[PDB]
Amino acid sequence: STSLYKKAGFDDEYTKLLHDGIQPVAAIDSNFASFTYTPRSLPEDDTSMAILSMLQDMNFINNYKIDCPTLARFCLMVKKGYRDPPYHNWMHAFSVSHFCYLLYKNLELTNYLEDIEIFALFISCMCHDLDHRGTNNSFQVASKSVLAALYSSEGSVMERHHFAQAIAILNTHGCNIFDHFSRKDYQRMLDLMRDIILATDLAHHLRIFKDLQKMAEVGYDRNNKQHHRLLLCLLMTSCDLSDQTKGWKTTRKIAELIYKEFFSQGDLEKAMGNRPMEMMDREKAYIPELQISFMEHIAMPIYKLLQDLFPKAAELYERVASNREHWTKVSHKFTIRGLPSNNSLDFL
Ligand SMILES: C[C@H](c1ccc(C(F)(F)F)cc1)n1c2c(c3cc(F)cc(S(C)(=O)=O)c31)CCC[C@H]2CC(=O)O
Ligand SMILES: [Mg+2]
Ligand SMILES: [Zn+2]
Repeated sequence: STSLYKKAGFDDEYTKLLHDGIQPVAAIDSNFASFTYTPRSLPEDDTSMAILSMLQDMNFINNYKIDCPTLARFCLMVKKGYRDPPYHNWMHAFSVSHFCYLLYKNLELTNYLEDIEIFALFISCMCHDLDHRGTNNSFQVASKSVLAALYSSEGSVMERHHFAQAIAILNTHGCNIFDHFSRKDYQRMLDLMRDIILATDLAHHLRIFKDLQKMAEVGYDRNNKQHHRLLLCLLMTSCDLSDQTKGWKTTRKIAELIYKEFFSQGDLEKAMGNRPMEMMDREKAYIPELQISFMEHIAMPIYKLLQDLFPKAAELYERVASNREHWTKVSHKFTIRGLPSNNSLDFL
């Protein structure tokens, strides 16, 4: 079935990073630190090297005295910790991480948050969807999975699992990048990573929205600890939906990947004798309308809030609005429900 997604495992890629894993960012691409860069254009084999390059460029390898081969092992473990569903794979975590690096390079993050908080945001970006199965939180509960048994009573099933997988990698032999960290700082990292990963659940975003709005309405406070907590949540959700800030071709390809993933879950729910949500039912979903709704209600407010706090982020919101206008303009060519027989949106 289209719902079966494999895990890589349980030396040549490590030695390659040990050879020339730290390359100056400009050698990767002259456009690498721009909001016009598309990290999905980077070959998958060069992504682990780009992670190190961004960490070095932000100076986190020297500021935190991170042992380079420990970081090389950790990155490869994070990469290996992703399965291969159409959307929630390593290439998604890599692109989300790159956008966190873009926010640091283009917005003045050091003038809003502590070095430790931005470093936590980046690491959380790499880990935020670890071991994702191509299915959502409702599916875990309905399929009565081990993950639902462990976490449903606490809420955010997948997000708690993703954080647990990040902790397991850290507690693996030679992957603890924070090994030399002090007891209070090591725990600070674990606590930041937990809140940041939990902020990737839509349910959470929907609950903190009024508070995000009020923070932007009043104005950011560099001395207010709660303001640092709320900013990190908005920044995490902006990294997670960052493919919408790119060109039309990226939003069109990401729609193709997410609906292939959503539709496979729906087919699995139908085989289980359950009725899927409309967006997960290939016989009911009309992708342009679903995209417009997702962009109006979820993506556009997140970037509108980011524009209110960071003036330099205005271009991001306008690209998201433009992509939304593009889906309305294209809806006349897309006259069918679901995806075409070949799973491609290239015809648009
Ligand atoms: C997983 C993703 C998402 C959305 C918001 C947040 C955030 F930032 F708000 F926190 C995180 C993650 N997602 C979801 C939808 C959705 C629609 C789309 F058209 C595109 C995406 S995409 C391309 O970004 O995968 C969608 C609808 C229901 C919620 C969610 C799926 C689910 O988890 O049940
Ligand atoms: Mg997620
Ligand atoms: Zn994600």
